[PDB]
Amino acid sequence: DYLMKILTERGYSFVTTAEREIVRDIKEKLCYVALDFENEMATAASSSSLEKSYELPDGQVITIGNERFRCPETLFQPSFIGMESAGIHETTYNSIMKCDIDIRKDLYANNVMSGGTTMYPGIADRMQKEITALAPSTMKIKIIAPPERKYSVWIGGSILASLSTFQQMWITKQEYDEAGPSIVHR
Amino acid sequence: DEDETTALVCDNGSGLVKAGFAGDDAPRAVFPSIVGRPRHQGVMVGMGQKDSYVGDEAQSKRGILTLKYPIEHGIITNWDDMEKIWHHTFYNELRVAPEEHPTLLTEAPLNPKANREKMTQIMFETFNVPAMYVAIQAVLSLYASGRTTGIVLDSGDGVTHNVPIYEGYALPHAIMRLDLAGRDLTDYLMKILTERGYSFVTTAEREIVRDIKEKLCYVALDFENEMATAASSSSLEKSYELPDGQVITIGNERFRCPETLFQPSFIGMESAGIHETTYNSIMKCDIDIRKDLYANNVMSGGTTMYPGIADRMQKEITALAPSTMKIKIIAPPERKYSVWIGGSILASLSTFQQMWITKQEYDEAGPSIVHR
Amino acid sequence: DEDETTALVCDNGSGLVKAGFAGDDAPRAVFPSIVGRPRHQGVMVGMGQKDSYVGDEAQSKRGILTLKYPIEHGIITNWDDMEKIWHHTFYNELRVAPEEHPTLLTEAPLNPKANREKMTQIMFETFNVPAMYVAIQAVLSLYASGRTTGIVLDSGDGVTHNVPIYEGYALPHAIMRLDLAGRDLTDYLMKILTERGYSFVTTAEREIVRDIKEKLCYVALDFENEMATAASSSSLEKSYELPDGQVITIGNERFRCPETLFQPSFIGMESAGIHETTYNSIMKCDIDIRKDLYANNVMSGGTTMYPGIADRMQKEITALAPSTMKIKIIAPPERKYSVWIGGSILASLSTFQQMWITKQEYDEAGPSIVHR
Amino acid sequence: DKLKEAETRAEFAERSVTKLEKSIDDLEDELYAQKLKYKAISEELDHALNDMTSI
Amino acid sequence: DKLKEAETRAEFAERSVTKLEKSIDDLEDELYAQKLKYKAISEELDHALNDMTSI
Repeated sequence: DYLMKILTERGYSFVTTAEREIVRDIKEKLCYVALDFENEMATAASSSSLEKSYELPDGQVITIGNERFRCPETLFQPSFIGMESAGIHETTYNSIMKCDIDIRKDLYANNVMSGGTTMYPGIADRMQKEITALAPSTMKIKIIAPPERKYSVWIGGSILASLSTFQQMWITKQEYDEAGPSIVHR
Repeated sequence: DEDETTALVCDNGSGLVKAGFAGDDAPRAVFPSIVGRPRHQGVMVGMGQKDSYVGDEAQSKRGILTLKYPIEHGIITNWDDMEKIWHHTFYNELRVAPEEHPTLLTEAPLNPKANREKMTQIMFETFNVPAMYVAIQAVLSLYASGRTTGIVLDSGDGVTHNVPIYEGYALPHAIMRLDLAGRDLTDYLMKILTERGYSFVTTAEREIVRDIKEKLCYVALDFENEMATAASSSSLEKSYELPDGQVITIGNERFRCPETLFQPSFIGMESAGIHETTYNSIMKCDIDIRKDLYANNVMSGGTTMYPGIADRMQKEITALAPSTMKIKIIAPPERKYSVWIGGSILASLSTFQQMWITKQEYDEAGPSIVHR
Repeated sequence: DEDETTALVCDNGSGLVKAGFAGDDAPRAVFPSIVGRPRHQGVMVGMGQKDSYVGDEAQSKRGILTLKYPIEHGIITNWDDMEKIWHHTFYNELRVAPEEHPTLLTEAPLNPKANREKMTQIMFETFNVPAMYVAIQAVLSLYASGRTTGIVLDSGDGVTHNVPIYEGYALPHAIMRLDLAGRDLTDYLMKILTERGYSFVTTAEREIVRDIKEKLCYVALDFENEMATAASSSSLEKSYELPDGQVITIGNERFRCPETLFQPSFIGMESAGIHETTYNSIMKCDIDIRKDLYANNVMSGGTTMYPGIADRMQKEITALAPSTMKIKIIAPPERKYSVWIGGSILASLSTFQQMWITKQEYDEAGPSIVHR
Repeated sequence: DKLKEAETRAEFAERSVTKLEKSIDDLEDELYAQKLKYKAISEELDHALNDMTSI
Repeated sequence: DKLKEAETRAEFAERSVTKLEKSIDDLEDELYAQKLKYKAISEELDHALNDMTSI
């Protein structure tokens, strides 16, 4: 919805519902998370062959040069959208300085990313550098972002549930009819 | 060989166990004297439910267990948890079966008669060792430095002691115990280092203050004009790099921590300090033996390893002792294992065989037999 | 009168400043300990450009400023921003000129020597007060309850402390600090109340969770069979009406919030809790003084105001203390200002005049003079 | 005499340890640089093998 | 006395040098293993990026 506005704001109109829906397909296909989002706006201005035109349901070739990355810069700067909360990288970090001390080297070398919105290319490099520069230099940072990440959650379930050892954690109707919903609740 | 190879030496401490085979030069096994009990039900991946944890697995997993120390101030306080540490020592650490190995154990200076009988009851009746023997710790330290008369200042993790020994017999009425040791000392550094403007916040910050104490701490001689030196600010300072980059600097406090051993007043202790106590032990002994004790102050224990401890003690007791006297502070390099090494020597010895308490002695005389 | 009227008492906290004239019964000025710095350039209608905001104007305008807290856990962490809060206190809140008023200030329990010297440097050298004095907070709380020996459990917005005091001297080595207080406590209520199925979404929802905590929260004795009671669902429930109609109900959580002070485990804290800590302070003190401390547990601080705090503490330490002992938990009604009132008394006192540090003492002895 | 010998040799052993410790930190650092420069090309890879199996 | 100290520390400095020399050889060897395990995935890569630009 933020891309929507920076793209109407680029001088456009997503007027019919066939215009609305495809802004989301623009976000998925053409959006980027640039590292050094600073001198990427600066780059935008010199106007390189950074621009990118998408052809709509019909001919209406829309161009998106710059906004292309202004959309995922929202994940590091919530201020782009009137959010006062902290952003993704700071939050990674704050989670970490809320944990036990002895476990913080582990968490830092194992930042696993999952979810559809973490798929924006260069998300991992920006996060890599975002937390290196907040973490004590004695630390090893490591941002794992696998390719199938839009289904990590599911795949982890597929593995686990097809596993040889999981059989003994399944809550059966025997457990339930005998223990009430409490049984699976743990 | 039957038992030349076969004698075990287990030194039970307040912080660490030291263990291994009589014959070796140093302990095969060194590990914390803890027994962890899980606060919640659950498992590690691939393991079963564990009722208990001992040594380093208890330390490493401390966040989900309630940790307990079986030996308070050198004395065994919980016998259920001690039999657990012994079990771990034989079966997992040294991986031996105990029922075919003679076992030399150690006890503390004025260890209650009843305890020496109880660990004998557990050695012979629940571990079924062939034979065993309990040596007093200061006595093994002395002996490992070759001699038989001297006074040992022994200092580890929970206790400090002075045990005057004459031709092998530790002198009961002259022994002094000071309950301030390396454990107390790590916690005081902790505060003078947070007080230097720092934070040992996570458990990976806590643990390493102890590794700062061991690596960088000093016992300065003329601790007076060492503070004075600190102020002119020489290249006396010392920065340590933490688990990460966070380079912490310790200049001065570096020696303010072992000055606690001479001044217990640094920590709200009203007791006298190490050097005075060495001395008081000595003016509590027979008169004719006091020149001997003075020329044979043997030091042992992890907390007596702070460099320049010996020079400070040297000058501390010269200046309290009558000038007609010869002072001599022996501090060997292997001193964090003196006790153990003295046991290794003794138990591998050719003449010790006839002092081993055998199951024959026990099944026939009751725990009284080894108690002496 | 010269200074009978004229002595100021400023108690600097982690959340609130309490200020006023020695002589008064309660603080003339109470306000947040913040300093706001505008995130953007612009003005309010009729005012000029303001570089900074302090107290309530910083809270009210928080959406356009970056708020900062000068006192972290009772210790002054930013001296540029603290001199700003003092300036505001004298000139705007109390509207006095400081250069003709003696100023009694307070510091925290183990406040670094260097800080007590720095706020003296700023009091005398940038505010030019005639004379000043720094009292330790627990010590003023005790004294305001008439006595001179007791142990204060002091708990405000960022820190909790136990300060055992004997004939006026706070006992350094027995003091305990627990970094969980009313601030931590409002944020935990927040979650157990959103977790009750709610949303404190706008900033007018956030702020009032704190007013729920103050008005409706309880410390139940037998917190065990109070949860059990919750379930049978008695008329224990309590609905509060929000800025608008939106009547929110809080039955149970009402006491789950102060049970955090006895169980830090409710919030992922591994530290011990208030009552155990009262006790541990006490078994760290001299033996002969422990009956005194036990019959004089004085409570002070905003977070010790939760009703039934005293009864729970009463029974919490009776059942840890040897039965030969008399337990006595004093919790006065004005306790959210004990500290301040103790300063008002002391500084208006007839005998205190001879302890004021004057500019004569300072210009002649350096900051060292007041440091003691 | 035993002394001048024990001390001089201690100094040489310490000079050699600081040399080897300096070479271990350069290889261990050249390292997390290599080990990481990869997670990036092997991950750019599961990705750049998945889109052509899809296209 | 200066002696027991100089010798005991010489021994500790030598034990630490042999420890660090042992850790440098393991990291330097774990290394040519990493540096090589890659030429293979980076080369499998120019390849596995070229065929989808072609299809």
